Amino acid sequence: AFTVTVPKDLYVVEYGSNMTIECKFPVEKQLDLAALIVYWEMEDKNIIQFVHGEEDLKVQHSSYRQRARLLKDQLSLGNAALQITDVKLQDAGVYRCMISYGGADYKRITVKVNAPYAAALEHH
Amino acid sequence: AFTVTVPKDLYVVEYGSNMTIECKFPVEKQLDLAALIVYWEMEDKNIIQFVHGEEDLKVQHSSYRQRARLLKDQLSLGNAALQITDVKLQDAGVYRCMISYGGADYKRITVKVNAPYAAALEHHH
Amino acid sequence: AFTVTVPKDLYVVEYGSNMTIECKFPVEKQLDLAALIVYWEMEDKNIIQFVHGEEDLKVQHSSYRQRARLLKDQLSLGNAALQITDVKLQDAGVYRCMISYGGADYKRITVKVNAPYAAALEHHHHH
Amino acid sequence: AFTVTVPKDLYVVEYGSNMTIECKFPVEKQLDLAALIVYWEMEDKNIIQFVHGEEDLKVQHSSYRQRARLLKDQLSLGNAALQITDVKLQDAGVYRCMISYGGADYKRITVKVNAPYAAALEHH
Ligand SMILES: COc1cc(OCc2cccc(-c3ccccc3)c2C)cc(OC)c1CNCCNC(C)=O
Ligand SMILES: COc1cc(OCc2cccc(-c3ccccc3)c2C)cc(OC)c1CNCCNC(C)=O
Repeated sequence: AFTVTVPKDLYVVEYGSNMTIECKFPVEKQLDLAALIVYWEMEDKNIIQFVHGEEDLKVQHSSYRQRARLLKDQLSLGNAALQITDVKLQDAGVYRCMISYGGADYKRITVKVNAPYAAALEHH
Repeated sequence: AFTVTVPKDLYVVEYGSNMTIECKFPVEKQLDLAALIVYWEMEDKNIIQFVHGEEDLKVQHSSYRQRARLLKDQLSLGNAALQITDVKLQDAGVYRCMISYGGADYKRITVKVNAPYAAALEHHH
Repeated sequence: AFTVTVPKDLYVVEYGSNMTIECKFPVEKQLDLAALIVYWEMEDKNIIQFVHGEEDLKVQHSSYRQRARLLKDQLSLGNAALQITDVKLQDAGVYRCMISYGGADYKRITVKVNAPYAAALEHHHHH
Repeated sequence: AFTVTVPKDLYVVEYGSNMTIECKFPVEKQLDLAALIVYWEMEDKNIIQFVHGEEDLKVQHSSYRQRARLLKDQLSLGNAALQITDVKLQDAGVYRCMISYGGADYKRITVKVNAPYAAALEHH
């Protein structure tokens, strides 16, 4: 049936850098945006809400405003790519991509953030 | 849009008894089973996967073998009801019902388990 | 060797009741209160700091001020007993009794709180 | 009014490096050895049990075989430092320096371990 795959299970990112975490899902022919729903979260906090082809920033959690985006152009190749800028220590943890596309599945990804001491002190 | 609702997001449960935790979803006219997908999990342990009209016990966690049931009758009422038999202390925690039915959503339900000393001491290892 | 000991390391208590958690330490002759130090703590919130007979009220968490006390009567019997009145769901978790009395040791104790749905609903939404 | 004190609350150390976590206490006049118990632990695990001038390594936890040692000549200066060799990701977490010396206190130290991708991938 329908399966979301994560080739990369684990991301190790430096404080302040960028990360793009990815989930694959089968697109047989052209992509039908009307039947596609892509939800991204970490630890119950909403990051991405993609329905009928568009982002909805209504329940996007405070700490991800203007740092996170779904790369709409990857969707046609069957890649839900969540791009996050200016990574913080609070971004470490488990993420989840939930995809509904004539079928539905989700996977998790684990993010680890390395940081020097000054950033680590402020987050303590 | 498509909203999953939970009438109770907190259940309090006596050890060893049975519980049914519920998630409601919109059913327009008559349920189309072909278009319905339901996952029930707790803390990343899969309990139920329901696809194409049947229960998938594929990545089910072993502590839910023969204890966890989805009431199929209630799906046609728009009610994804998870029944868990003989509740144990390890059943305490956060549950997720994930529902795809032309649209998609999920809700969390917290289950608290009360137990007397004898059960609690055995769970203590 | 100085061995702090615990008769129950597991307590199961109902919401709203009172609990007394016991820690025992050897007292061979008469109690020398000047050499006794008792700390009671719950997941790094300090509940009692008892030094040389004086209960330190500098660092008692707001959560336990008004509800926790050390039973001074049992000290010369070799018992450092923490009493918590009107148990709340917040009280559940691992406690430590740390004792310095010519030597030093500590023990952990796990506390589980049962509560009716009504108390559980209050804590779930408003704690 | 004996008080244990730590120069720094937080350590950020690299995987595979060596770490000394420092901890201090009242010793104005010197230097009765026999009134001294030093106990180092990490999240319930015993690392260091110092009494009467020697470590007793019967309670020492298995993950600290050959890697944890107290450096005993600086206690005279009021310094009880725990040395950890070949820092592993397992070593991240909250440490406790417990000292009884005519009085008793203890202080917490948090350790965070940065590691490259290839090190993080095992575990995961
Ligand atoms: C937690 O708030 C969510 C979560 C969403 O996950 C959707 C999702 C996507 C892909 C797949 C799945 C899914 C996976 C496995 C089984 C069943 C379903 C889901 C579960 C989608 C969401 O809005 C589209 C919202 C937010 N709104 C909640 C109610 N209002 C609306 C407009 O809806
Ligand atoms: C948990 O095994 C410990 C823990 C120890 O903490 C020592 C310590 C050091 C300095 C201070 C303190 C302390 C701090 C604040 C207030 C009161 C006391 C402690 C508490 C010291 C220990 O041996 C010196 C041992 C081993 N005890 C052997 C008995 N074994 C059993 C099973 O029964």
